[PDB]
Amino acid sequence: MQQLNPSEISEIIKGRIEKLDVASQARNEGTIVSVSDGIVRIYGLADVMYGEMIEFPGGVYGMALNLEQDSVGA
Amino acid sequence: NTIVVAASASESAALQYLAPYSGCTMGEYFRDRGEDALIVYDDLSKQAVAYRQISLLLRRPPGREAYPGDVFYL
Amino acid sequence: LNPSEISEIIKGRIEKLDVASQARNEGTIVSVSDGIVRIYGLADVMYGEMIEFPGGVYGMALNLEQDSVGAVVLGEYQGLAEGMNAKCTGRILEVPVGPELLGRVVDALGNPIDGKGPIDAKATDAVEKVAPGVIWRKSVDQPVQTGYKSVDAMIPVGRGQRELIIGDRQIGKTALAVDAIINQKDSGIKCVYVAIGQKQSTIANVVRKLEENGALANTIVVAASASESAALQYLAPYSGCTMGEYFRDRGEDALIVYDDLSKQAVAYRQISLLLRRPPGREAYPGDVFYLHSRLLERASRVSEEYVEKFTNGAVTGKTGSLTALPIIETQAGDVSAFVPTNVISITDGQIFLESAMFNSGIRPAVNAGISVSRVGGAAQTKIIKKLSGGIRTALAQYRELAAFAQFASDLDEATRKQLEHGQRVTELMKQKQYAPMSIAEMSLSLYAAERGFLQDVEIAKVGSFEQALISYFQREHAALLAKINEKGDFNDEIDAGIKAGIEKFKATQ
Amino acid sequence: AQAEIEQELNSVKDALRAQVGALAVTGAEKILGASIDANAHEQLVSKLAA
Amino acid sequence: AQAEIEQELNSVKDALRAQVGALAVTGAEKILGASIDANAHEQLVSKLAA
Amino acid sequence: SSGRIVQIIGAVIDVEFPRDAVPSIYEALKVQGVETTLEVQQQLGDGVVRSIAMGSTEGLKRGLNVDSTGAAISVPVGKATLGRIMDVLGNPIDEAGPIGEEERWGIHREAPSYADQAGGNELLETGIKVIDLVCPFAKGGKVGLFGGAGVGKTVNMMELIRNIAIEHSGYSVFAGVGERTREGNDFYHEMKDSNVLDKVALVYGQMNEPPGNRLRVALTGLTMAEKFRDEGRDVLLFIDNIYRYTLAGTEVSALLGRMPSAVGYQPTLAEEMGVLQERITSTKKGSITSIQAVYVPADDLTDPSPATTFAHLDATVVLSRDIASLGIYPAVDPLDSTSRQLDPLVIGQDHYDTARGVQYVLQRYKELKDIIAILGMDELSEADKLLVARARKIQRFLSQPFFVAEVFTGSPGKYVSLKDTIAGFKGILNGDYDHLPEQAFYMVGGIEEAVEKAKK
Amino acid sequence: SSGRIVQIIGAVIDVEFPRDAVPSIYEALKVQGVETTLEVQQQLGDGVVRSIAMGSTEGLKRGLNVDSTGAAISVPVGKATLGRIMDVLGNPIDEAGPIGEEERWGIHREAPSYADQAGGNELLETGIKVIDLVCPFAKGGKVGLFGGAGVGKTVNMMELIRNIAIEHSGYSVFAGVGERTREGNDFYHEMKDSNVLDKVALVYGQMNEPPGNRLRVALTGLTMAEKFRDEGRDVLLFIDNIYRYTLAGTEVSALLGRMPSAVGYQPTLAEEMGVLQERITSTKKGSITSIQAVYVPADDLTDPSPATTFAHLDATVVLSRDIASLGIYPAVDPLDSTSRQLDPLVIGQDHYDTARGVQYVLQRYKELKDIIAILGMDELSEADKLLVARARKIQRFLSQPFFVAEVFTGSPGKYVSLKDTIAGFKGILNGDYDHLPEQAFYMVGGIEEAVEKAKK
Amino acid sequence: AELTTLARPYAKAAFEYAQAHQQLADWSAALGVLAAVSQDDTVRQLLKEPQLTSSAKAQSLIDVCGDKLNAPAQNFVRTVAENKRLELLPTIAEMYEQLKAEQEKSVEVEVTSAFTLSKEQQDKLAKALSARLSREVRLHASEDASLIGGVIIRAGDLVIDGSVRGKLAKLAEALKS
Ligand SMILES: Nc1ncnc2c1ncn2[C@@H]1O[C@H](COP(=O)(O)OP(=O)(O)OP(=O)(O)O)[C@@H](O)[C@H]1O
Ligand SMILES: Nc1ncnc2c1ncn2[C@@H]1O[C@H](COP(=O)(O)OP(=O)(O)O)[C@@H](O)[C@H]1O
Ligand SMILES: Nc1ncnc2c1ncn2[C@@H]1O[C@H](COP(=O)(O)OP(=O)(O)O)[C@@H](O)[C@H]1O
Ligand SMILES: [Mg+2]
Repeated sequence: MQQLNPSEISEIIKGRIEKLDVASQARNEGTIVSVSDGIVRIYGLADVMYGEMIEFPGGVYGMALNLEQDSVGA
Repeated sequence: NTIVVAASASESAALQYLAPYSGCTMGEYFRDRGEDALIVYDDLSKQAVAYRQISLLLRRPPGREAYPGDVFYL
Repeated sequence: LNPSEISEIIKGRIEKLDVASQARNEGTIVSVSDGIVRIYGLADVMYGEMIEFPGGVYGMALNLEQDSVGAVVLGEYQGLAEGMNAKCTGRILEVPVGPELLGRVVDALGNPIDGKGPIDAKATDAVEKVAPGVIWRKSVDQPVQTGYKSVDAMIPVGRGQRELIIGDRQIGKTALAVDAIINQKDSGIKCVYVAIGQKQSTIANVVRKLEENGALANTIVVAASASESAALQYLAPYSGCTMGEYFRDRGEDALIVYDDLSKQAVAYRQISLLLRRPPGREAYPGDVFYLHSRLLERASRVSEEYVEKFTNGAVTGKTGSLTALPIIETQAGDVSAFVPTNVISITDGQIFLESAMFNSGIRPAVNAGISVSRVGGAAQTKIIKKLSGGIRTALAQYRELAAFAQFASDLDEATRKQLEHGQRVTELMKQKQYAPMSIAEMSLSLYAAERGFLQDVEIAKVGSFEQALISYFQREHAALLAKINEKGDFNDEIDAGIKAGIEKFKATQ
Repeated sequence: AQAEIEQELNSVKDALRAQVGALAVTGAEKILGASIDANAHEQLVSKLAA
Repeated sequence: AQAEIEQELNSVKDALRAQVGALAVTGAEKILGASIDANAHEQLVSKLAA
Repeated sequence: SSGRIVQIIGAVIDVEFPRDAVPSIYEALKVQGVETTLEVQQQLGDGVVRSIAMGSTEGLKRGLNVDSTGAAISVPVGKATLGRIMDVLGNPIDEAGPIGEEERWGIHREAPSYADQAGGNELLETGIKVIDLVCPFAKGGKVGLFGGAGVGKTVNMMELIRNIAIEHSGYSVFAGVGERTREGNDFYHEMKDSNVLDKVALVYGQMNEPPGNRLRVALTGLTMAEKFRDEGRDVLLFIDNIYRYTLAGTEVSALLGRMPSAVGYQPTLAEEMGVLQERITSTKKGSITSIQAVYVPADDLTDPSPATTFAHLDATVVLSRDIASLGIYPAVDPLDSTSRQLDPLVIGQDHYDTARGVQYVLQRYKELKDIIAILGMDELSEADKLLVARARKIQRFLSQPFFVAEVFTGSPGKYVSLKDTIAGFKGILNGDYDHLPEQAFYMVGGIEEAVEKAKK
Repeated sequence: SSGRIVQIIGAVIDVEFPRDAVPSIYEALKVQGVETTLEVQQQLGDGVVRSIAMGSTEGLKRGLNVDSTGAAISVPVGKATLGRIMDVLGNPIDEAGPIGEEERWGIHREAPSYADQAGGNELLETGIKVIDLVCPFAKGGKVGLFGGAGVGKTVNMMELIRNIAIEHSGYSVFAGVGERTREGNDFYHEMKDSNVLDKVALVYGQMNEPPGNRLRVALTGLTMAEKFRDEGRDVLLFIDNIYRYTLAGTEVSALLGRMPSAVGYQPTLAEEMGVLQERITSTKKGSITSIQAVYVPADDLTDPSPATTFAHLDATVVLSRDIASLGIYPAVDPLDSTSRQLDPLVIGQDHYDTARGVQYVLQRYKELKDIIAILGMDELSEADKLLVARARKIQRFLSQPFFVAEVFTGSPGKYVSLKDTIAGFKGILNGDYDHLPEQAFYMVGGIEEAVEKAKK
Repeated sequence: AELTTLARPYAKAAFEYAQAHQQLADWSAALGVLAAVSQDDTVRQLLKEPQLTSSAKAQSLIDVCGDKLNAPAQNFVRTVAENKRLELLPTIAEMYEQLKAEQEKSVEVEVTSAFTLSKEQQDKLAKALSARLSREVRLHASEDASLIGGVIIRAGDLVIDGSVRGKLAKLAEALKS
């Protein structure tokens, strides 16, 4: 049994119970799922390119480096 | 007076791993019938390298120099 | 011999037994592999708690995960199986403590293995504890006599010091530590001997030698042989330390020997690799320094305020102490290895035993060039402290000139006299096993060499001269030896008394 | 001393057979605070048959 | 030698107290004679004890 | 709103909080009944945070309630901390009652900016011949004492504390990080008996302590030194062992779910050093002069921890087991030791040429080691024989009896000025002492004492 | 109840059982309709157990039924095992029919307890002069045997097997750990031709067998030796190569996926050696003494395998190629061989002085031989020339005719008591036999026989 | 990983939605039927075929349940199938009941006795357990002739043993010492 992927969170799962539609969130936006050691894992952000700049609340900027199937590691 | 068994560098690692056993089997034909035979394995190190490749691709646990636990048994 | 009114004690057991029901917190074994067990349930289990399994087996909780508990088995794990019951005990890992352990041989959990019946200990204490802080300690200034001329003169040990014994295999490491325990039988210091990874036959021979020399009644023996579970080998030092701390906290003095801390490190590496923890240098765990440093920090001298606070005022105006003699084995004499270097960074000095000296017939084998005591100079007794200053330098002059003995008959007067004195001090420092010397006996040997009374004695007779001189003072000057043995004091009257006796000895015996 | 206890062991091993019944009955009335009246009637067969 | 003789005796006394005497755990046979009336008393006792 | 403990593995604890009340990184948490303090390190998602305990975890269980304090670990600062002993959390541990602080500061802070950096090369005399010669120190700079086990890092640091306190009138901070508890007691009573204690702030997190304490105690001591620096003072910061801060990170890294790097070290090794080391610096407001002992694992100077530390220091003093085995103390290696202050524009051409001349002779003697071991000195050229004799005198003249080491030998300590240091080595290099025996230079304070010792 | 094979990966087989019928660790399992036996190594949960096959897994398939035997691998024990060859499972591998055992014992058990230790240290008299004098064996001890090939290793084992059986009423067991089939066959015929086969039980774990077979053969031979010990006897256990036991553990540990230790050895290296070696001891009923051949990887005595093995050895016998060239048998080196019982407190002052006396003369002769070879015999003094004469007599008196070597030596075999051995060497050292020629001491049982041989 | 560690997010999401919309009863029936259906031997085999896409596995399971799944519960099955976790359904239902039981302040208790216990005795035990657990207890009585008398209670990891079998073991442990 694979370990729990980064997007298998109660809030992400509950959001899909109410609406399965992916387009209900703009492909230009996402939400922080985890913050560890300078690495942030995001759920969403479907139109992101490798190396593209991410704007976080507060003036902080990040960069996409791991465009995975369910999350984006920045 | 010689049987030549070949498993070249471009052949599948399975054939390179099996070639010594095939040649040994052809040599044993004479031993079991009351005759004498001589066999040359030009590189037992290359047979071990082929078996290590198969073992790592099959995800078997590695040991010293990345060889599998049964390399002595081989 | 066997009255029926004694075997009737069963009625007393039945009268004292309480059959009332009690709530237990439980779980079930899920998997079993190489001494590690996974358990489902046990919601009230604490980190470090003892877990109870059928057949009297115990485990220790080390992984409290959200959905399961990971435990290390404290003994033979092959009898455990999936579906067996596991119960919380409500107790952190503990062992029995007190004077009732003196003269007994026990396993790492405190169970008796000598066959002499149960242990009637009235108290227990936690195996894992943090050592007392900076303000609660006191400087080391009381001596611990090992009974060896070379060690007590050049590498003095004080009450509350940690002194490492280090060297290659089969060169007297055990002999030096066991002889130090034997010499404490009349000193008031209680002893603990912890055998980690040793052969059962070796442990049995050490216990036989402790009773043949009258030291067993003053010693607690903790054993974790070469075939016992790695969990018990890793835990044995902390059990022995806890039994030794019982005396320290109550304003008394104790001595502990860890027969092989390098075997404890090998046992901890096994558990860590079986738990798949990432290894470092020489494949040891990242916390291998914390393993020994946490153990050796407990050996200390605690102040009167600590003893008064700990005993709730029952013991007043007395300091308490725990002295430690850890042992380390080095491969091919290499002191630069990872585990030896870690323990040198923890202890207050070390005694290095040299393989070349041991094979050359110098059995004590103490390498004076590198051996040193960081806090023993303040602890050494007045007589030995004043006479030992010239011993250390004389051996240095010998090490620098020893190879020249084949041509030294053709050298300058100064170098010839320095070499001739170094040879006599080297010969004098030899001593047999199980033959400890008192302060007065060591003082005669040191005085004869420091004051030049050996210059006209040939090397082949320095040992004969020493045994004859000590025997002579024992009959002609018994009152002077009795005076020196009280507290090792050295006044003008004692100095005059010793030279008068040695001069009469040289002139008549 | 080993020979002295061998002799005695045999005597006392037979003496103990008279006590196991009272020990077992004390155990039965310890488990539950009742039936001490009923146990006295079955005791005669039970002591031996246990 | 005298301490070793006392250790032998106490090992025999304990082995007798463990082999024989402890045989009284056969008090289960006495207890096997219990019925529904006694069970009700044990359920009340258990209930009073949570 | 409080959270609950969901997992416990060694020093690392996972706590679950409501999605709208998750604590920030570095925030301090407290277990309700036990009062154990935890520092948040990572946000795992779904309301769970991973933290390190600032104390023993024995006896803790799953399901215990945890309160968040709303801020990072904060410690007392200023004049109230002088002459007192504190733990990692800032509690008094000297039994002398509560601390009277006017304010508390969080232990996590950003390093001073590029524009705040102070430039300076003012020479600091140590009174130690080898240090004043080949690796001179500067006021407001950083010094590292590199060495294996038992070679002398503490004895040398205690002699430097004794000698630098002669010309320094300001405050001092001593941080005991992962070292012997006995050494802390010895130093405390020595300063208390000498009446020097009221000028020093003491912070201790020794070997007996859990991983969380040994990982943050260096920040607590540094936070006190930063208050004095920012008040416009000149302060001395001594660190008992900087390697222990790195090792505590290695002990906990696997539990934090990180992949191991070379030789099992944490992947964040260089960043963990940089975040600490950049704060230990002098600024336009005030200065921090710092001396740090650096442990070397298994005597290997190429090990990732010592190797990453060299780049953070102004002066590097390397101690050697080979030199210590010959009975030469302080045991500094003159070929491996170095300082940025060894510049003609800072120390002048006379000192610079003398230090260069000493290194040239010692390097040439080192190259002859194998030839001398197999064939002896007699097969060398007349020029090599003269150089070997001077190299042997230079090695012995670098030795010095220390005041703190008087207990180990009874020999009185010696203080040597830079003037006397340069004059002695220059005379030996020029051949003014070619007639003296090499044993005359061993354990002599000044060149005059070598001349007197040669007459015996 | 039976289980089913659920997974097969080389020699590792996973079997699924009903939740209430899961087999115990080390329990032996039988595959239905095939002769394959499996040993349970780990319990994975959900009723699944991981096991190692005791033979080839070729032709096995998922879903085959597996039966639990209720106990560990059980082997035949007692007199019925003498003169027969068996595999790891105790099956006869010779064509001599079924073994007539009356009892079977499981191969796994705890070592004798602290209270079972025999106590006093007693010597095992081998009847061989060089061994009994220079490297005495203690009852219940472990002896390391070193040397090359073609130096008399088999002949020494056959002589020890003869002497324990005929002179001490004991028995022998041979455990062929990683045995070569050609050499195993040759050894069986050499023992039959030497009439020693009926005095020893043979267990072979051949090189072509899976890792589990090679690992367990030592325990099978040891279990057979434990039965003979409990009959009130002194037993000899021969282990063909203790290094191959260590390697079989490394192979099995790698198959089971355990994380490797330093130098790639299994993490359980010291514990696996301890479990084997701690059963070989002297108990209150009888004793098992063991002779083990030792291989040193890359000639490195500090390698984990030799270093872990040496902690358990009580004596070391070194066979020499040079001594065999001189026609001296057995070819044992009196200067390289060692013994922990060669101590005056263990063997007494008379035996110790005699043994040390022989070693001193032989050591000094080794040095004088180099002087004679480089400068000539005329450089030596009359005292040195007398010492050379005594050294030659001592060196020849160490030689001995063996009952199993009568084919090679022609002369009848001799058993020499320890009393006769000490008296003979003491007399030669004291010069009591200086009038006899050196050739009189070659191939003679005792000093008396040398006096009689000198008249011919 | 433990099946419980993987089913926790899904069980928690289904419980929060069911609670927020007052559908706690409906989801207990939906999850229960999905759990039972996913374990039948033809469905157990269909949910392991290599040619079916995640959407076809979800649709097949939705068509079998039919009317026993509201629109939200169908979105949940499609989510569990898309994330490749349809083997967790029995554990998701089990964990959903634990969250629901603690929300309703109820506890499930297992009881074993030597002989059948009457309703008066069951209520007498339930009363005491409810008082210490401060929850609405639901007893599940059962028979076990292994005990020679008394009862054994178990509520989660709490175990209260009042059986004479346990008392006979304590007596043995106290005499074997
Ligand atoms: N002072 C001594 N005089 C004579 N012999 C000694 C002396 N000290 C030790 N020995 C002898 O040295 C040998 C080895 O000693 P010991 O067993 O203590 O060494 P060790 O290093 O502890 O061995 P090990 O590594 O096996 O534990 C023994 O024969 C012992 O009797
Ligand atoms: N001048 C000196 N004389 C004697 N010993 C010295 C001298 N300098 C250093 N040492 C040695 O230094 C050691 C202490 O330093 P070290 O162990 O490196 O420091 P730390 O206490 O930080 O571990 C002691 O063994 C001490 O004997
Ligand atoms: N006692 C002996 N007397 C004479 N020759 C011997 C003796 N011991 C060994 N040899 C010679 O050494 C040869 C090889 O001995 P062996 O025990 O088989 O050594 P290995 O097994 O190492 O090959 C024998 O065949 C014999 O020729
Ligand atoms: Mg030892």
